[PDB]
Amino acid sequence: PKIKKAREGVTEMLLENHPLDCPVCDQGGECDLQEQSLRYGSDRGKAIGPLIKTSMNRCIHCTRCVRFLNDVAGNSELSANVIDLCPVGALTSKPYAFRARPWELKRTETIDVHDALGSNVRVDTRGIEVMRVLPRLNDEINEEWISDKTRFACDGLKTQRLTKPLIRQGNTFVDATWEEALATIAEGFQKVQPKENEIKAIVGSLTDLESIVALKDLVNKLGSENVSTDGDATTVPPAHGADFRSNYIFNSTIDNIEEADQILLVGTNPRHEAAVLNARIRKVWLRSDLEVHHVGEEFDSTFELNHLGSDVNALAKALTGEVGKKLSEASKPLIIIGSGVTETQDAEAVYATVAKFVTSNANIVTPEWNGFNLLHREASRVGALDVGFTTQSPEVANTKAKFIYLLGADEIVNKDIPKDAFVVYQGHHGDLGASFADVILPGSAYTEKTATYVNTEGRVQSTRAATNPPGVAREDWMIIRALSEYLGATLPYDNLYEMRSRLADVAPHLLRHEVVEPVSEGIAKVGFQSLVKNPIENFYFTDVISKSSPTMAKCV
Amino acid sequence: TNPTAFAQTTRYVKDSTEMRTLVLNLYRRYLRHSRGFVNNYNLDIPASQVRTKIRQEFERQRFVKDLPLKNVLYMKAQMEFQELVNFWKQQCHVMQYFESIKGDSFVQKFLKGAQ
Amino acid sequence: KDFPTTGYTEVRYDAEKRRVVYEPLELTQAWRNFTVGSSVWEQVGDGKDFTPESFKL
Amino acid sequence: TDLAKELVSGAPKELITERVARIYQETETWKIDWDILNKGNRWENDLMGYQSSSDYMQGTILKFDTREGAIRFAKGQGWDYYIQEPKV
Amino acid sequence: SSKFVFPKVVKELRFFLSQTGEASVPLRSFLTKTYPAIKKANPTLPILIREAYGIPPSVTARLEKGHEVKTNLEGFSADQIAKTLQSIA
Amino acid sequence: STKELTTARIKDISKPDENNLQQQAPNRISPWSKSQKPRAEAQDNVRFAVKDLAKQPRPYAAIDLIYKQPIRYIEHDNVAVCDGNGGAQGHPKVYINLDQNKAIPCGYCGLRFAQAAFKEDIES
Ligand code: SF4
Ligand code: SF4
Ligand SMILES: [K+]
Ligand SMILES: [Zn+2]
Repeated sequence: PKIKKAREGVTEMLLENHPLDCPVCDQGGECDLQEQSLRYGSDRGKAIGPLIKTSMNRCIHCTRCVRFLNDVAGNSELSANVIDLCPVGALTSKPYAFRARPWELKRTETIDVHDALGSNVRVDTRGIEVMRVLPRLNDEINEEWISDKTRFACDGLKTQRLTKPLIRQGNTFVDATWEEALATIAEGFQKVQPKENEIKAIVGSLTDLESIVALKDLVNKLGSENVSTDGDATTVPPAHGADFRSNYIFNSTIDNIEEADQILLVGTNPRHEAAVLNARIRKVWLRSDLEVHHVGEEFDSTFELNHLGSDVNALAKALTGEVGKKLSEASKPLIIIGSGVTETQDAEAVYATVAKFVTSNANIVTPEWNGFNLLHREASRVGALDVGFTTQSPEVANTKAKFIYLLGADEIVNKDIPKDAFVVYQGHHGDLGASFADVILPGSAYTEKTATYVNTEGRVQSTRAATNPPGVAREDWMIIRALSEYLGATLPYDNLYEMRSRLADVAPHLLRHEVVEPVSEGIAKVGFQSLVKNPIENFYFTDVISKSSPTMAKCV
Repeated sequence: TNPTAFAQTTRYVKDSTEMRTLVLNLYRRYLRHSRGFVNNYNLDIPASQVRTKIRQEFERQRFVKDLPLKNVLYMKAQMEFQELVNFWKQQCHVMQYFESIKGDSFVQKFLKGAQ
Repeated sequence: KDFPTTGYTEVRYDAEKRRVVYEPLELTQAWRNFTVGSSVWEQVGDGKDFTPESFKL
Repeated sequence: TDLAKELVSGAPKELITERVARIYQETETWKIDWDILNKGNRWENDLMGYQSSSDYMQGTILKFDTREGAIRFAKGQGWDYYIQEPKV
Repeated sequence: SSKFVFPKVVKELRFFLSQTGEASVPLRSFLTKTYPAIKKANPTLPILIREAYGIPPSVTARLEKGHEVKTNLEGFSADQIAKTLQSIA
Repeated sequence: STKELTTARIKDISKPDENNLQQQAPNRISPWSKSQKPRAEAQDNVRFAVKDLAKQPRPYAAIDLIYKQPIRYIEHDNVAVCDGNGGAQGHPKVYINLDQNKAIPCGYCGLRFAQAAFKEDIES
């Protein structure tokens, strides 16, 4: 009819100066110019970064590369989202350029592990190699946005990988079988004969929860309790404590941020600590009457703050002055504590000061709202706390342990590892934590395993396997049970379901996939009764995969 | 058109008891041809061995319950009888039919690669 | 539809057995699946009716 | 649903037990595919770099129409499965 | 007090209950009020609370050498819960 | 010398030899792609034991036959048109904007272009 000419008009106009670059387009097989110049149209007729392969020759304009920048992201931690927004191949990804075609890539739906958000992503693989990671829509967490760290650390899994067991003979690791590796640990285990507190276990940021739970059973049957993550919590028991869920979870969850009034930043840099949520605050900060006050080390943000200072004593006058008066006035006030609090010297002062303001008012904690939340940055801390994988005595943390078994742990420079101790590292990369090792057991990349992860909001999100582990690597926990038989501490778990069967005894929420079990208003207030410098140096050197990623070498 | 040797019409039996008697005669038919299967296919196993394997075949799946799935199992077993008695399967397939076939601990499977 | 296009087993010759034997499937090159980049949009609509008017309400 | 149809489909014994089928939704219909093998799903051939495989269900996808229709099929064949609810 | 400070065998305490419903009414009450008594006196005994949607009340503690004995607390009163937890050791 | 043969480079420090059967190509030693397997490594296989290396296919490397070709120049215009330089049996026609001040290669042929003014500047 007459209407169809409109499609035949706009289609003709767009394909006027357009380059004939379809064979050489990076995303030539999925641009919404071809697929929309076929169904509706007729038939006849500078650079911005080491991340985005700009070619405005292929633009159709619409300034979506412009409208997004001044709205969501605003030297930008989120500028890579422009790649997924431009329909035509005007702005294509540089690292992925000229490597794959969409009709060949296999897609899997999984989650990020770089930060504690655990945003839903879609991974496009090719055989035994991951090509690109794209975000999959989820309004509850991310909603189409992932930081440049997540989507450009993919190639970090193609180098530095541990593919074989390694054994130290002198000062250089050698290629040794699994039979000897699982014995050299047990052989040297009884050479030094560690005592009850002479065995230590450190869990890394990327270590999954199945290994975290399954390691305790192996540790317990050998009688040890020097187990915790690779943080630097001055208080040996966690200041929030693993006792109650509400002590360390985003009781609001992500879907309860856009309806807030007052937000408190307890020593944090949300731009560098959670990019997805940082823009979420910026999106609200534009139209709403949002008020956010800065309490912590000074930094640079996409948005101004009601900045106060840099010291803890700045917060002393906050909850009692007009800074905290609006918190009382807020129908849905927000308190956020970053992962950089427990590391600080005054971590204990943080919880008592704030929870006194959460045990005072009643509008903060309603049957529909909880004003206190935590913002961790690792994907293994919350999993550790929901399973009680943390110590509860400074004396145990002071022991000069003779056998430290690392499980994904890297940030252990401030951890006093005795020189004479027996250090066994199990992981999937060669980095800081690997040098300290004596017998190395290769693990699995997060895309190569079915690992049940827990984000900073308490949501239990697992992964679906994408590729087989490289070389002769095995699953993370499967080594521990394999290691169990070599020490006389065999675990009764013989398949991945039984590992989830064990999780049933740990808690009921661990077996609810994509389902968040909250803390009830009648109990979370009891958990409140228990209580009564930016942690990150380099944005592009935070996790193991980023450090080994050739792409991030262009981000420095 | 003239149907071949050892043929039966494909009929949807609507009785529980009749199917019981049809099977029993069928099992005897296999045992009657025990000597032939050895001589026809030149099997290395003697006549008693074939009956032993046939019994292991018939004992294996005697506990089925669904009548609609009883006829299907009787129909296809008839084809197996008809194919074997008419000397249709090659020699190799019968030799490998009887030549098919305890697990291992988790450490054994972990080391080599499991599945 | 649930039967795989490559089948479950394939045969070869085993010299020790001196016969051609079935064996579980093994592919040196697996069947690449290119349906993933299929159409995400609509292709064809209702069309134009041609029903003779004698067969309508 | 109660029928042991696996004795008439002729499928190998491993499909009933050792394989897991995902019922997902890519935007109006549902699909079934089998999760990848632990090892031997894809190994690089040492001759020409071909993507070898021993999994015979890698290339199989069944296009369904309705969710309950897919679940009816999985129970009919005696298949272990799990269902992935799409995000709204 | 009395027997609140559990012996050295008790190394992990887990408290599981339903956020909603009526079945977990009593278990919430016992843990809500009596928590501070054991907590301060037993500094190194973890007090694990893991909530759920409608599951019956259930409390199981972990002994030495990685052993647990399953214990149920479905439908007890607000004071008989202490009695049931006394018998573990 | 066991160093450049297994590393990808823009050019070759040494002058290549046509008669060296360990090079990636007769006209280039180091491979021209990061993922490309060096020829010296590949020939160290079981199937090259008795097979003669002289007769194996060793086509000349592409990344050299282009850089020998002198850069084309455009006079008094800033749009370069290239369609294979062979008629209707070439690559699809592409227009090259000459605003940037260096040699911008063609999409398919790899031919490089310039302007009238920057002829002295680009050649530096
Ligand atoms: S954006 Fe689409 S239409 Fe334009 S050149 Fe690339 S593939 Fe062709
Ligand atoms: S987003 Fe793409 S199509 Fe829109 S103006 Fe930018 S380059 Fe052009
Ligand atoms: K694009
Ligand atoms: Zn050209």
